[PDB]
Amino acid sequence: AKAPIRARKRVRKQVSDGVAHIHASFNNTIVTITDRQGNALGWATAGGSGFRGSRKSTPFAAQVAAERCADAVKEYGIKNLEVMVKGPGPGRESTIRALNAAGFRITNITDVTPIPHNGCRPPKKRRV
Amino acid sequence: PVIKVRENEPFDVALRRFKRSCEKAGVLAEVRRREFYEKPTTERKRAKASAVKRHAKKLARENARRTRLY
Amino acid sequence: ARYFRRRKFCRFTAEGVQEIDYKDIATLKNYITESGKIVPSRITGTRAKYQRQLARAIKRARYLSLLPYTDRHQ
Amino acid sequence: MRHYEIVFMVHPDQSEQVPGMIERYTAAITGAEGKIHRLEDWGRRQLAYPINKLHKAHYVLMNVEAPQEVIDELETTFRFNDAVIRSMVMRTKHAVTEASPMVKAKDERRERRDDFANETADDAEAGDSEEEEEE
RNA sequence: UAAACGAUGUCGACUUGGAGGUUGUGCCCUUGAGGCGUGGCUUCCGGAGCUAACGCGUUAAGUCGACCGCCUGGGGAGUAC
Repeated sequence: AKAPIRARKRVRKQVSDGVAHIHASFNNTIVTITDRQGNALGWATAGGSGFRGSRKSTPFAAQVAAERCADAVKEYGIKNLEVMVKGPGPGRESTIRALNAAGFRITNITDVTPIPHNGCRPPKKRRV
Repeated sequence: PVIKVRENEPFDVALRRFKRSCEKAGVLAEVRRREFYEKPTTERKRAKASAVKRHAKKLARENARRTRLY
Repeated sequence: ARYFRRRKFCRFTAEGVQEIDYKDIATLKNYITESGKIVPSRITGTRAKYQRQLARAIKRARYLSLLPYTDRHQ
Repeated sequence: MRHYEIVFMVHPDQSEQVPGMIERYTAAITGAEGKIHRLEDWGRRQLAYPINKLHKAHYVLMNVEAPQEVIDELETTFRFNDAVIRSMVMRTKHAVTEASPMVKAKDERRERRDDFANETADDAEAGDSEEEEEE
């Protein structure tokens, strides 16, 4: 129930709106909340959810990362969200459902996945 | 490859099929392997090979009737 | 009546659009999505010539920032 | 002759260098019994991704026909112009030099969608209205 | 140098073709990347013929022509000399 409280006054950046960036690999997910002109208001990870290994890169581990980060940024004072996506990695939808469950609208699921003009030769991996 | 193209009426689940038209293919598909220059010319070019199944399939419909499986 | 030669919808069901010009952006966009990339020829059933000169033209155009070169610039 | 469609764009602040070089280039083309079949300036336009800094550049579309020799001194010169950021010169086969597809969009840009500013007065001094310093 | 080839030398004469991909080009609601008229590479399909077998078949592995390259059990040797 309601309490008889003194005035509330604190600032961090009082942003009201943001962008998120999700850099999705095969081993992990990186989810990072930013300011609209583009500056960090917080991050989380699926390794910083402390699953370790391959288990950091599943829909269920993408989910809880998205939720880790979304809680803290309420102190930066954000209320609405947009997302930038960059990768072929797992957690395609299940990371978005969790951003939506922090009470934010997510109308824009924007792919910016950078395609170099056939960049640097990748690690050979197996000898076949 | 959630794909930039926006799905009719926005939702938390991307309608990834209906978004994509030719994306990921060639561009973000050959992950973490040694890139060759000319290999596609003999490796990939199987258009001739798929044209045979499409003729064969158009032949066999008439023939199942002629056998009376139909 | 005889000799119409290309009124409309005749020779081919899909039109060849441009060849080698690259200074208009809308003639190019007939084969470039909003996602920012060129379409495979298999999917349209285009004939190969109009596609081959366009590959060249779309790149001439990309290098002059008449188009976005890469998806990160949407 | 063979037909060479040169289009090029110029950085605004260094643009004052090109208005003296283009008018020597058009004179090297008509001086060899090739032709300038239009010489269209389009004004200043927004680049999608930056080239050689700034997100804007200033466009000139020549519509050249010229002999092969002449094009050998010119390509090396526009490519090593500091005022020019990039140029592209297109093939002889199936080539247009008249009836511009972007003639309406050029007029629209020039008339109404331009910057209208002092750094772009520097660009109108680099289009068809070229003015350049005395040496 | 090798897996230098549809693992098949060269060039040329001769032997039912249809259709796809796609291009010069006569004709056509060029209504059909189609049809017919005639060349073009390229590819599916199969006849006469040939093969140990797969497979080829007008881009031969068919009928032939001339001339060339090259082979004669394996290992040891693509080295020795």
